[PDB]
Amino acid sequence: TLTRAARDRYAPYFAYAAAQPSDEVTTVRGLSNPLIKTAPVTLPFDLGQAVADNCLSLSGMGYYLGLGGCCPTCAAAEPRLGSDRAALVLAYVQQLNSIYEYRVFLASVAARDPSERALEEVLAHPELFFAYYVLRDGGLRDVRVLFFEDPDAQGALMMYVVFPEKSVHVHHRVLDRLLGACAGHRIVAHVWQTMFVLVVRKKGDGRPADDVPAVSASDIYCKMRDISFDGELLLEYKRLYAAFEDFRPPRP
Amino acid sequence: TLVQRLKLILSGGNLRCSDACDPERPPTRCVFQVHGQDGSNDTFPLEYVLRLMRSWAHVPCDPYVRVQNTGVSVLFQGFFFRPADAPLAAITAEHNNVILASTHSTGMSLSALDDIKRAGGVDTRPLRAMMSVSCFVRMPRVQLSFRFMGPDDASQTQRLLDRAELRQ
Ligand SMILES: [Cl-]
Ligand SMILES: [Cl-]
Ligand SMILES: [Cl-]
Ligand SMILES: [Zn+2]
Repeated sequence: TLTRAARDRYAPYFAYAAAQPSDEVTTVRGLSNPLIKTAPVTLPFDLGQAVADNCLSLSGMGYYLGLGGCCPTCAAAEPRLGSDRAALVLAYVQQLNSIYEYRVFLASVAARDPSERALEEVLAHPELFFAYYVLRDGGLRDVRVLFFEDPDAQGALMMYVVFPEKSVHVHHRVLDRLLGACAGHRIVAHVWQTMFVLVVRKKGDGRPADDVPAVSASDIYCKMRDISFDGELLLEYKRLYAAFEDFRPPRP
Repeated sequence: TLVQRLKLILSGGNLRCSDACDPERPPTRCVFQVHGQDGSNDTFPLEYVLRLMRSWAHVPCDPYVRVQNTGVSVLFQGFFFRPADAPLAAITAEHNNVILASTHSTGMSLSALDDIKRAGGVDTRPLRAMMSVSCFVRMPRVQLSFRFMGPDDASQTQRLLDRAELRQ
């Protein structure tokens, strides 16, 4: 062979490993240190490219996909996180009593179109609410939401998820829960006018909404009639809708 | 013996190997199958297995492993030679994430692994950086990440290498 071949360098170790099982086990198990713990990505970034233990980072330092196990922020958020998808469904159906906890979610539609038909159109796609709930429960409390119609799809609804701060971190647990819950949708990271936003839009075959029990629309409206919104949140939503009006996400 | 070695290697994890091939004429057929069911998180010492297979043979060969999404589980198939039918993973050292849909496959040959290794600037000294596969089975999808892993204590590794050298 022209060049000492593979295993030529690796030959003694492998003979020794054939001789010594325990040392082989120790060696193979010892390879637990990842050489690359974070890697830069570019927007628009599809979050579907991230595996279960990947976390996401967005800031003036750039955008990075990182290993959650080697993440200090993830480590910090780690103790309070435990998943209840059936519970997600339960929260969606029984949201009527618990509207209070999800006020901003409704405020958005209430800001754009107070009509019953609009709220109905929003309730047509539960996975959006699944997204908002997972994000909120994941420590991303001050997230704001926007609703637009899908131009590249027929009768489909798009949801923008706008973050408040100039630095955003999505935990790997939260990310995994998010991708798991919104199986019917695709989520892409973007930046628009210095604002980090997650774009959630419906994808492919089948309508997921058929596989979740219907919910009362007029009753939620009736309940909403009593509710007192912040009023500053609603105007905030007005300017947010105004700002993202010319925002045009790319083709699927 | 190879199956025994492989089970010994995978004893750390929960992956399951399916149960007498010969070195001078190595088989073109599949030589081992490893299975991981839904919801499982496990790592596969890919490069180690490849290098082991190449050590096993006494003739020049290009060891290859295929990863498939059966549609209920993840399957690993072992070959001493890469089949014409066999796919390859479009990855780099920095961006190594692959998502498998149902019935879809990916693969890694040892040679192209060496190419990725050299392109990445990865350390080629033995057992200093070994490509492994982080595998999260999440039906309908199989999540893969081909990450280079380093030893916990390098010193210990060298000592071991030294001993191994003394044996010959
Ligand atoms: Cl998009
Ligand atoms: Cl964009
Ligand atoms: Cl890439
Ligand atoms: Zn993190």
